[PDB]
Amino acid sequence: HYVEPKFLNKAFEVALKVQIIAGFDRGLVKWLRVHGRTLSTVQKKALYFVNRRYMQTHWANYMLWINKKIDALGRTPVVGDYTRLGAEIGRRIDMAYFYDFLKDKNMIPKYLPYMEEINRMRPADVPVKYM
Repeated sequence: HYVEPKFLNKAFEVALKVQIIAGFDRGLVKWLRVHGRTLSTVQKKALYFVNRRYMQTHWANYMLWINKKIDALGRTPVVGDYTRLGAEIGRRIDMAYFYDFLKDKNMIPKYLPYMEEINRMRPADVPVKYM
């Protein structure tokens, strides 16, 4: 039986998703220490979902950047290279600027069943589609 190759080794994909969501969530905890008392429980959960959805809709873009960086290492890539690239994305995107917008423009998403399903997943299992 033939094996379909993955477009990115699963250990590498996991290293990336874990670091990007941990970085996005860290910035959200810092913002919620200021604003958490003015938001309901389901609004707070919807903002953790926004983090996961932001990674999913920008995944093809991040892969363009990641591959440019990996194709340039001049040695074979190890999972630590993806852990370091993923931590860089997770740190650099200043998501608090987007949380301020959603709160101030009253656009936090209404919390829906699908959002809770995404939120309950391990960062490692959040589904991404390739480009």
